[PDB]
Amino acid sequence: LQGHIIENPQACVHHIKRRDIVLKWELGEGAFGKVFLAECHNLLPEQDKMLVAVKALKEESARQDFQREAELLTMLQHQHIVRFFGVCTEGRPLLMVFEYMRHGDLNRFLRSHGPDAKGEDVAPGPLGLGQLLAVASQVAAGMVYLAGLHFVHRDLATRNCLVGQGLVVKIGDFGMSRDIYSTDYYRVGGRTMLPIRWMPPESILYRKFTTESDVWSFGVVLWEIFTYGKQPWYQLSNTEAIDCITQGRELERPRACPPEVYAIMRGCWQREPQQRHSIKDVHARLQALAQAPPVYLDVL
Ligand SMILES: O=C(Cn1c(-c2cccs2)cc2ccccc21)NCc1ccccn1
Repeated sequence: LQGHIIENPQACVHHIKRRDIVLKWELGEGAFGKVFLAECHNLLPEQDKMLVAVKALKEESARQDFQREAELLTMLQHQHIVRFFGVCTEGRPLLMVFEYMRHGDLNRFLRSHGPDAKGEDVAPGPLGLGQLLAVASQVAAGMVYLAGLHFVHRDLATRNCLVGQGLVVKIGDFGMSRDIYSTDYYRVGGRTMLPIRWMPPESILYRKFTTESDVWSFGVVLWEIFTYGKQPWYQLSNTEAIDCITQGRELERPRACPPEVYAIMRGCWQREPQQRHSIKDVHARLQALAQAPPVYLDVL
């Protein structure tokens, strides 16, 4: 499905004993399975006992797909990709073990730290310019890594990023986005749900997905960040958003967004995929601004 790692045409899979996993409570549930918070014993040398997110898959094709999923997730090792620890194949259900990200999905985190909201890692009130850039740079670093391994995401959006302790941001999700954020998808035939608001015209019109369609989605992610998690084209219905995107309309500059950052967004939104800036360049630009001294960021 769109955004699933198995859509990539790209064993060393680590196994965990069922006894080493102790389920605490459910974190969520979707069409593909349930996600629990659990304690995992003897996983990391110093740890002894550590918190993890455990995806219990619903279930053949399912067992075959599971193995291909774990192989692909095992290939990923980067500071800005949600860590995959391994599987549990003893008994049912089959389990996938991941690191636990304390602050939840990036969309929820932006909204809870934005002007429309009701203090350990973040100051009171809306996130500052420097925090917004740090968040953007980290998502970009994750996208640089995936592009380097020739992976295509297809569902890049803040809902599909997680936030951990110390404001660490990583790309990853436990396959519940269509269930938690159903309004972020356009349902085509009772089953297929498309994240049209994050998609470029070649993906909507021609159903083509590449590193360049992901860079367009990154531009939309940049916009979500600088709007504090607001839905792109929120004022438009699903058909009206398809019309705007195909007609070549671009999202307005967010109020918290400096001109320099908006130029980075527009670079991701070139009609011709070939003309879009590389993620490597997008990352270098955002990282530079993120680590800029307060004197420089204050005038931006
Ligand atoms: O596989 C993913 C997302 N995903 C990840 C990760 C998921 C966790 C940690 S990293 C890496 C990756 C690399 C290329 C493309 C997608 C990728 N999500 C699960 C899903 C999506 C849709 C429907 C059902 N299940």
